[PDB]
Amino acid sequence: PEWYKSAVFYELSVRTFQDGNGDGKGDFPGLTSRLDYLKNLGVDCLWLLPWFPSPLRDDGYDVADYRGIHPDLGTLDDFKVFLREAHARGLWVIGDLVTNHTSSDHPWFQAARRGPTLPDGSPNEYHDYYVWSDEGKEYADTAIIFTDTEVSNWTLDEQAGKYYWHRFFASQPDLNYDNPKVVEELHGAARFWLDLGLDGFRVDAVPYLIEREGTSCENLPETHEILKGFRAMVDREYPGRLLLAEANQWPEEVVEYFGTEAEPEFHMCFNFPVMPRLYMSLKREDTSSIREIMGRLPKIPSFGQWCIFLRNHDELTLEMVTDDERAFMYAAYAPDARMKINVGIRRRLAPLLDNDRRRIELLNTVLLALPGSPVLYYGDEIGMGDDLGLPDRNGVRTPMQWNAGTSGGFSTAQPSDCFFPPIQDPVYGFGRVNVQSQLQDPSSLLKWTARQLELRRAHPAFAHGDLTFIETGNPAILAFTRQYDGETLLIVSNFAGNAQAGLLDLAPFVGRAPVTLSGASPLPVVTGNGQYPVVMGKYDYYWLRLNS
Amino acid sequence: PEWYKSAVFYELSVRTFQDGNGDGKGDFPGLTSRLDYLKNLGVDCLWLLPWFPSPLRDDGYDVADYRGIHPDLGTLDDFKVFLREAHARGLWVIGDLVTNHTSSDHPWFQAARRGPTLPDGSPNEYHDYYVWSDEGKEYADTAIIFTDTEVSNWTLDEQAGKYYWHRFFASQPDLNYDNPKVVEELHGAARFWLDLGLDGFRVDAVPYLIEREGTSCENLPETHEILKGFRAMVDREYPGRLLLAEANQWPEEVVEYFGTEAEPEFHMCFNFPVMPRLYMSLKREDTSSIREIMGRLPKIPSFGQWCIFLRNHDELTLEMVTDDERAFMYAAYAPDARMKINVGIRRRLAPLLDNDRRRIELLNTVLLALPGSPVLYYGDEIGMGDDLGLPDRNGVRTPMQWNAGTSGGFSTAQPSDCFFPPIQDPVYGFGRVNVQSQLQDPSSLLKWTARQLELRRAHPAFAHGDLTFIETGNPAILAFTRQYDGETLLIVSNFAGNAQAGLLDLAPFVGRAPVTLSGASPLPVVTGNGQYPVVMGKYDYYWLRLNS
Ligand SMILES: [Ca+2]
Ligand SMILES: [Ca+2]
Ligand SMILES: [Mg+2]
Ligand SMILES: [Mg+2]
Repeated sequence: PEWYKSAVFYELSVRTFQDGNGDGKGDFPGLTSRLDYLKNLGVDCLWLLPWFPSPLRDDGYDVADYRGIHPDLGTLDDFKVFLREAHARGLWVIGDLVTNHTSSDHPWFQAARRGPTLPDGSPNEYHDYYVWSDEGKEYADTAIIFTDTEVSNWTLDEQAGKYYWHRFFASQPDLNYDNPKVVEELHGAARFWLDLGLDGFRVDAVPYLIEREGTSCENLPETHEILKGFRAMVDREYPGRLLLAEANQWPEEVVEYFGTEAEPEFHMCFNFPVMPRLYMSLKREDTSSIREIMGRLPKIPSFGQWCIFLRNHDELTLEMVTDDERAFMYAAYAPDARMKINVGIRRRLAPLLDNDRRRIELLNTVLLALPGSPVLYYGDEIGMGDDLGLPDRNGVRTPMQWNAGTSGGFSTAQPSDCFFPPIQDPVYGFGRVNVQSQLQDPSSLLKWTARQLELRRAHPAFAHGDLTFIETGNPAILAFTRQYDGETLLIVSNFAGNAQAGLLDLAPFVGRAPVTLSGASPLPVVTGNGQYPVVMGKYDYYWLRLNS
Repeated sequence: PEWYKSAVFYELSVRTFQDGNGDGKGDFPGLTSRLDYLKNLGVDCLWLLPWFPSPLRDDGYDVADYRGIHPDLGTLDDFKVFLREAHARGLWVIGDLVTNHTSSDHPWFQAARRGPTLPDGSPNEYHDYYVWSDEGKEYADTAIIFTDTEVSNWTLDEQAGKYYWHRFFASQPDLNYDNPKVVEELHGAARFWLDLGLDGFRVDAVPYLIEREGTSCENLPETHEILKGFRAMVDREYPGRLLLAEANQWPEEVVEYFGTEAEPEFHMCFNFPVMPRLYMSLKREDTSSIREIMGRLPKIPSFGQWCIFLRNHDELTLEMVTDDERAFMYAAYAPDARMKINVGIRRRLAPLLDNDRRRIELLNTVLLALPGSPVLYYGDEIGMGDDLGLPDRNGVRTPMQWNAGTSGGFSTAQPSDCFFPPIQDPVYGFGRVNVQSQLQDPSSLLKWTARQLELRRAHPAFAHGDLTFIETGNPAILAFTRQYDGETLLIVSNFAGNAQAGLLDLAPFVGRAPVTLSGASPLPVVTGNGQYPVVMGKYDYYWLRLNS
């Protein structure tokens, strides 16, 4: 198999992970000094949030130079040694390629806003890197994504006298991919980093590249074509490098970002459709919507692999659920108004689950056992909280909590001098929630997480096996099998907060002896009609091999 | 039913619970400010370690004045206000009457050590308050209790020129209960507190009062006759007040401390027999010893109620298990030789269980579901640790951890000026483990404990029902019923660290459906031969009711 299929991913922001020089901002030297923590946690590939020069109006997704390091984070040389030290430790690392827009401070946009022509009269080559309109009436049938900030996707640029298109913030003008030179510029941006040894890219906001009148301006055939070009380029020029897409769309649309066997697109896509049903199914003590949504995902190409996650640096997105589910999710997980932002909930894993260790463990085990390669959000392995007093999505991006010392060990500077303030509340503060205390706690969440990944690593069927749901006869209980090589895993999960009883339909398994992945504790052999009675306590998970 | 049968007890030491005035010693005004906390926790009866004047060589169990309060803890006025406030909240409170011995600083012993006649000529009537010997050869077939410190139960007083008897420290001379003046000195000491409104006494070291040649000096009929005289006096003079015996013995001797219907002794005896077997059954993943030791206990009288506990101010005693059981307990629970003391193990509950919250919950459910009245040791409801740097058994007696501020909120005095230092390690220190953050944490051990005690209070069968074990077919799984009034409870606990299957013998309940105590979710109806298949995950507990 290709490496990304057995990998575990870990998502972190250089700026909030480890400060290495005392200024209160994370940097690449600080990240390099913590590589062994990631190695020993059991992660294979680091996904770094954007590291580029940037006025940071959207925390680095507003790029002002695709081929440099933001000053906060150190230098291109610090980047280079970090890669050397990550590779030397058997760590793949991928960056975040922001294709759809730049910062308004980018050189290109600064030129482009001068207008169609320079003062001397000659044409302005950069004007058509962006999307311009005289009165901003095109593409009127389009969602606004950042509903709490942006009232329109067109903004009047004072100096050009014309409106420009932006799907995200006004300070993030969209790039015009009907211009072949723009396409070549981003081919070039990609080459610069993949030449430095970078192992591939998370590609940001891929459904929004091209816009056509008469359409949603989403998942257009033509934006797929550009993405095919990207893949073709790294297939010819950088074989083995990974392309990973963030496409938060309904299932029938997401799978298309894999392309076909004859025209490949992305190697991997984030499984956005499962992520909200997982939470919904917890509060509802009914798992049918997990199965229903998994059932709508068509098959994927031979190279394709799902990327499973629970949380990330963004809000918990409710863009791709129904009206009723969104309302349900809000009342269940956003009791307080400030927890909402842009059709979504800006909260961390542990607080969403009320810090209930048995729920955190339950969801993680489902994460680790569904088809695909999982990605952990930094700090969830120790149970970090959120700071909802911070604006936008910053509340889920506070510093890594490494110990109980100053600023949680993230920095020698004081907490009020750090880029985001380390969390210090009684429940989630670095006095209570920190890496060093979990390395000494025999039963910490950190040790549970590392051990559960190790369990996963010893059973290839979690990464490569097919998936078949099992009936169970109780909505609160989810059951499926993973089959790969000659091993059949059976995994059973109780989403109710009390004991539940089920009747698993193991008719194909009559004669097989279920045993326990941890210690091979025997269960009764499947007999008769193969309808198998199980009782489970609250939020239990049964990880079982079905011996033949 | 008498109040002590449905009460929840809470054991605390006034010196280490809450300092009210900043001097580093807990006191009665500070304890008074925490009564609301105990009330909300779900406790009914406070049991206070000895609060009397004393030089504290044995942390107060060496009493120098049976009718005062130790100046560290406040005044008698402060005590009276505390008692008044405790009763205003519906709490009962029992004290600790040390009957076997006194401090060698007690004025009785100071008079006595002068010898049998005074220098003014006249005889010294205090000389016969204690047990003297000319050479110390008597009662030689008697064990030493504090084997680590004492080499003999006799000691030479230089002033007296004779040896004197002591089951515990040389600083705790045994009182002579063949002297009738000693019996009445302790009746009056009991009377003094009962007159103040104290609801009862825990009686220290009841097995060791009377010594006799040619015996173990243990459980002697004469010491039983004295206890019938303590009970007779409380029955005639103070109806409804509680007598509670600390008697660590094998089951057939422990039940004698209840007395009989005709000749009552104690209302309650600590169930020292099961306590070691709960811990043995966890590491063995085999519960048969719980059932056997439970079966060796005869019916107790109508007024009697067992007192169930997990840990206490002392070591986990191994004095009444077999040699094989004791070697297993040491290997399992005292990896470090320094955790052993006096045929026991000096560690707190959470450390014993490797800070494993699933194991802590399991033992606490079993503790709340066996027959009796549970007593909780202060601090185990938040998961405190121990300090092996403290001598003797002081490591389990460190100050209560209320919040993350100065000395964990116990005191405004710095940690090093508190009577015992508050724990500050990374796993168990008050920055991590404290009451305030567990009140703010919706899924804390403190909230779980209070919720569990609320579920137990909702089902009187726990406090008053009979007990019947049932087969299960797997030693790892323990199951029993409690039946009282119309209600039958069914409790199933898995002591193994991975998932386990069983087959429950439920023949007497065919046609009845087990339903969940928490959230009325019903399990399948009991059918056929009533052999009922269950699966259970690691350390699961099933609190169930059996319908009609
Ligand atoms: Ca676009
Ligand atoms: Ca004695
Ligand atoms: Mg820095
Ligand atoms: Mg004080």
